[PDB]
Amino acid sequence: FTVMTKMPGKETADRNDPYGETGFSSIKWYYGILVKRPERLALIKTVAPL
Amino acid sequence: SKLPLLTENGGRVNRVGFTRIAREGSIHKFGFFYEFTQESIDFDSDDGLM
Repeated sequence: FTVMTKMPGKETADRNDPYGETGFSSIKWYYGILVKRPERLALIKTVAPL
Repeated sequence: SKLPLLTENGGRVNRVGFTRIAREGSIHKFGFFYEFTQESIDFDSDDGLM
C-alpha cells in the first residue's frame, strides 16, 4: 500500500489556493492472480431460503 | 460592504494591484544687456560710472 499525505500549509499553497487551506490523503496498490489448474476449483449454485 | 473576508476553503478571492505616477520639470534661459560709447565714459563728469 502506497500512502501520500499533504497537510495544509506552505506545500499546499499554489496559484489555485494562495492561502494553502486544503489537504488530502490517498492510497493505491496493484493486484492480480494466475490460475494454473482451473479444474481444482469447484462451485455449486443454489437458491437460498428467506 | 467592501471588507476582505475569507472562508473555510478559500482561494482566488481577494486580489489587489498597485500604481505609480511620474512628475517632471524643465529649465529655461534668461538674459539682458546694455550698451555705451567711448565718449560717454571719457567726457562724463563722473568717473567710475561703470
